[PDB]
Amino acid sequence: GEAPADRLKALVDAAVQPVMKANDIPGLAVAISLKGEPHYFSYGLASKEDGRRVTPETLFEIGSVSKTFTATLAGYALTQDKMRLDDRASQHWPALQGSRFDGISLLDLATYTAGGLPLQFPDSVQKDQAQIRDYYRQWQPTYAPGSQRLYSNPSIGLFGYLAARSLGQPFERLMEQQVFPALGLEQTHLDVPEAALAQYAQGYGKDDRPLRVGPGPLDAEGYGVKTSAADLLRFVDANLHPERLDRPWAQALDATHRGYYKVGDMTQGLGWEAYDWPISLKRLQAGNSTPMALQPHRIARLPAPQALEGQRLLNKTGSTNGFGAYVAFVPGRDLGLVILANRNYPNAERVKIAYAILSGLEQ
Ligand SMILES: *[B@@]([O])(O[C][C][O])C1=[C]C(O[C])=[C][C]=[C]1
Ligand SMILES: [Cl-]
Repeated sequence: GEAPADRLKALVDAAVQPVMKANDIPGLAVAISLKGEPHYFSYGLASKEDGRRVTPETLFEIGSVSKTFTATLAGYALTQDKMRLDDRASQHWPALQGSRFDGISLLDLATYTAGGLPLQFPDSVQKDQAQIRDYYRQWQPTYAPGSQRLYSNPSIGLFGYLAARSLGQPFERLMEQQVFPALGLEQTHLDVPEAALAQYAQGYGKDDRPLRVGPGPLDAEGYGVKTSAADLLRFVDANLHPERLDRPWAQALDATHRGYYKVGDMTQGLGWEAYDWPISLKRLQAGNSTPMALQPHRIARLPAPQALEGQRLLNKTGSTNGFGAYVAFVPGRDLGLVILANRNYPNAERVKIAYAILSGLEQ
């Protein structure tokens, strides 16, 4: 019958439409993987000025959702024995020898517990090898490595950069030439080709100023991916079924499904952040709140790494000045969701859309 497709469209419309109006979002793409089949719902405008509509092939900036791609490359380096999570960071970059990175592990970098590396590189550090080198050489922890989580682009960005060094090639090259092709992603870019630029949505900020992300230190590792809802759902489907990939890449994906510690309701993996499922909307919003991004939290370390599978929701938010992304999946239900928008609108609102869709699918 037409009832299932009508019901899914009604459910997704009902979740999305009020949140778009309420947050003045110009364009938004949803992709859902349900019972092994993809479903796409596209809303509004990729560019207000030329009237280009959002489609499942429109490219959006996904911001820190990029960290899950970075984690997958590190997973590859790890499961290929080029590095280990307990290595000291300075083992992989001689410039860091003699610095405080002699006493910081790769796991600490990956999971934001190196001792207070900040949210962003300071404005004084430009996209320049020498400036980045000098920044890390001089940095000193605020508190003991392994004790407090402070969400940090320099932290996980260094993790990704060191993973690339361990493999003997630049990060960006490894992503384009190995990771994206291994995952079957042809609409996923760190540097959008000229021929694909017509697909790149405009981002919108205050007063609807146009905003596309500019160069920054370790931008590729931290926040550099542009992709379509269709490709990001393919990445979600790879996460739901790593066994469908060639074994080295299956192992790399599996490495991102391991939890190391908890903060509140959240279990931290490499890239992915996990919750028990079901959990309340308010709790999932709280785990994705501004204090979780901006404030340090003492960790509760697990006795051994924990498999992030079964009745769990794995997620990641991502933001740039002009864009707001959210991805969530439930391994034990073969369910995945992607929500990409061209405004940076509050995380709580992204989670509201997702939760309405997931709730509705449960009924
Ligand atoms: B990232 O998007 O995380 C925020 C949403 O959870 C992020 C992006 C940065 O620059 C664009 C810097 C830090 C984190
Ligand atoms: Cl940064």
